[PDB]
Amino acid sequence: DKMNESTRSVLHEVMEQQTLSIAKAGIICQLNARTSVLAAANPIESQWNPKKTTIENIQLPHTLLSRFDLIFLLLDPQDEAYDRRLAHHLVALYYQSEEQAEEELLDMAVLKDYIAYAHSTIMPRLSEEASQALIEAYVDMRKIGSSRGMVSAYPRQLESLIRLAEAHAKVRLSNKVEAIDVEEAKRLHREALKQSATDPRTGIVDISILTTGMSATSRKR
Amino acid sequence: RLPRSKDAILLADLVDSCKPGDEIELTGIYHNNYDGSLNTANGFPVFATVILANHVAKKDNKVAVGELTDEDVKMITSLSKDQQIGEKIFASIAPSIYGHEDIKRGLALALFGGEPKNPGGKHKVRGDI
Repeated sequence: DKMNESTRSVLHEVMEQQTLSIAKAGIICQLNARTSVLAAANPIESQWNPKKTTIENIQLPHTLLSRFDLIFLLLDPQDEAYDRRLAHHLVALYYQSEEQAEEELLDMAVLKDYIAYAHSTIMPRLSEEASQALIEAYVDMRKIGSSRGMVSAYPRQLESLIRLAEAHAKVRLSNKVEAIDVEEAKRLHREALKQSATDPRTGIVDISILTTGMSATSRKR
Repeated sequence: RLPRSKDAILLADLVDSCKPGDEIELTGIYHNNYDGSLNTANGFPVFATVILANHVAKKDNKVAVGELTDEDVKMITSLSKDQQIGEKIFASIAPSIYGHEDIKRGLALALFGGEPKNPGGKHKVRGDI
């Protein structure tokens, strides 16, 4: 959250263009950066503020937040059941022993090998049902905008769903992306928007990602 | 990109022909000599170079009073005889701009300028407009 403005601008350049231009000391070149950005952002104050949405709490621009495919909230519920389960899990972590360590390292090794192999050989491509499902998903999530005359989606959401569906097809080594992948992509994407783009007064609203200051805030003026 | 540069040597009357910041136009002999410091810096038999100057002009001072000829003075002083010289000079400022005759007039008066003075040798007043 607290990277300075120059870092914000160059990261915007990297995330949008997948390149980093430098004109520093007579060097003039455009370095490649096809990097997958994984981010961790804190609230500006010490605690999360449920009276405010993510962009107003963390004070990052929409020009960066709209480049992210998925945004997730990591705050914990205040439920005593959640606290008790978390405490039992942490006690189990304290009692972690050599057998659990070997099991975890076996899982880690096979996970690394699986990801590397999937990178090395799998290249998903669109099926006809995938194309129909993606078009249907974008049109359906745009049909929500019939209410209130609002915009409920934008085409980069569709491209995000394409990326997520291809990733899911690569997870199961299909090499052809189809409706099972597209529905999982829709589910996870909708859950991410539900977590991140929820105005407290009205729930999920897509304009929170497009611009700061949702309608319930902007209608003060 | 970073700009390249060369050293030049001015001798005799060519000194004070230019100052830092001057967009000069330099004629000279491109001369080279052995330099041990450059040799050790590059690790090769590299010879330093310098321009032995022979003429220094300036690309902004394309004309100067020290270069005006008698014919230039004669045709200038013939032009001043014309009663339309004020209008000719005003029309001659930025001729590719239509109108703005008051602007051209004011710019002509500033371009020519007033006379500086110091009455009593103790009280300066500017001549520039």
